[PDB]
Amino acid sequence: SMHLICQSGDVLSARYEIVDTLGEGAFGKVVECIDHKAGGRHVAVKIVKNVDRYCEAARSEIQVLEHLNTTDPNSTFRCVQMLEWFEHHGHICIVFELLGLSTYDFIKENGFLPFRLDHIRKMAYQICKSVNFLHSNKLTHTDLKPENILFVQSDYTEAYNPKIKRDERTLINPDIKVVDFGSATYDDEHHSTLVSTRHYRAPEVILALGWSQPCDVWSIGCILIEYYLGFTVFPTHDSKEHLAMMERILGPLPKHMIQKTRKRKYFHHDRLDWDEHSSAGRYVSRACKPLKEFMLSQDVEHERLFDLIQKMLEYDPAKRITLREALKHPFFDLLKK
Ligand SMILES: CC(C)Oc1cccc(-c2coc3ccc(-c4cnn(C)c4)nc23)c1
Repeated sequence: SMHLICQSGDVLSARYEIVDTLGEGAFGKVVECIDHKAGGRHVAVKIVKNVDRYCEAARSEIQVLEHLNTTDPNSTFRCVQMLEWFEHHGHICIVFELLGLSTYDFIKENGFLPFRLDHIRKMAYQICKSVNFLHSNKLTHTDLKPENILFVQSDYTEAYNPKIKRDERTLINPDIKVVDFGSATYDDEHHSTLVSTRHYRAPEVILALGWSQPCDVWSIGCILIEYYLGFTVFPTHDSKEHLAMMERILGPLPKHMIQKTRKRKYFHHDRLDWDEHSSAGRYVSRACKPLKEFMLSQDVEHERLFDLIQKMLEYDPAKRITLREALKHPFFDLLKK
């Protein structure tokens, strides 16, 4: 179905001419287009699959962005600007300001190399500021990950790095925006305990204990570690394995959370029911280690990032650092000069 209406040269809604595909996902496609009714201005158009769950999510995203873009019309808090929406051969299409690559895509195109620490500090500060603005207006995003953080401009300079015997790209401007508001949920709406595909998922979500704003803080911690290492610390698609990986990196889960969960399959007595000496178990031991052993330097700026990450990755959501507190953390002192 979609392949028939998203090709270079096709014209959407009698005005948007498709140039090329920027990226794909489970939801559909994002394409760059020329807007022939706004003087040729280039824009990004998200074309949503004609499938009920994604159509519903798209309708929800439209409502959320209307509210956020009117509350913050100059994008002071760095939520992407929605320009319009329309329907095209049974597909919902949402038009946005054109941004650069996602942070994930940049990492991938640079050979899975990490961002350097001064860029991480700026990006982290903007992400915390943006999502805190959501938290101040009774929203939780629920789906934060590097694919959903995008550079305003993704241009780079390029040089041979003698230390690693490989060519390396350096972002010119690290400014970002947050996208994808199709899972975003208000305090006063129903919170599905069930949630779909992701490894930025908080332990209270996996154990079905209820969730709200703190689950976003957990996700942001996972993102910051990825930016620092160039790869995910939870490379898994199985819930039980994921919990085993958490235990190895952060220590054992709090007893009171193990006691409250109705997900009894994961536990024997009050311990994670995980065979350490299986095929999968030996892989977890070999790929994961305590958090601080991932540090690449002992320099104080690195220690500061790791202290903030540790507090974001607190198991109990009632004890987890909030984003208001995280914006005052010493890791960010260097930005207030
Ligand atoms: C798969 C997707 C991230 O691929 C790219 C890859 C490169 C650029 C863009 C991109 C450029 O300007 C944009 C404005 C909005 C969005 C958007 C809105 N919702 N979602 C899920 C993305 N995406 C862009 C997207």
